[PDB]
Amino acid sequence: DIKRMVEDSDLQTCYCVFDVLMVNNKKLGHETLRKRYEILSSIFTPIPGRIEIVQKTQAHTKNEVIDALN
DNA sequence: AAACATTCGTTCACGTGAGTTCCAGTACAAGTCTGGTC
Repeated sequence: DIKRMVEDSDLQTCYCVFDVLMVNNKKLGHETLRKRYEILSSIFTPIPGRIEIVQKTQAHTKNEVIDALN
């Protein structure tokens, strides 16, 4: 039940962010994914266990996709 | 001088390419039903 955390449970809630759509009266929804990913590193400094940024890896072949799936 | 062969413009039938209407296959999106736990 991440849907409803229990107080006695040892595990806690974590937020893995993979997009930003607005920062300081600047609308990022019409921008490219590259620029939003770049901006996402200038909003918060992640602290493991509570808030994090999902890692994206560059790839330009099908074999890379298959290796990641495996 | 008379008979037969050849040629010519005409005619019909049959075949092939391009335009138009109708329907089947495909794609995508939304709706509906179901499963599991906490």
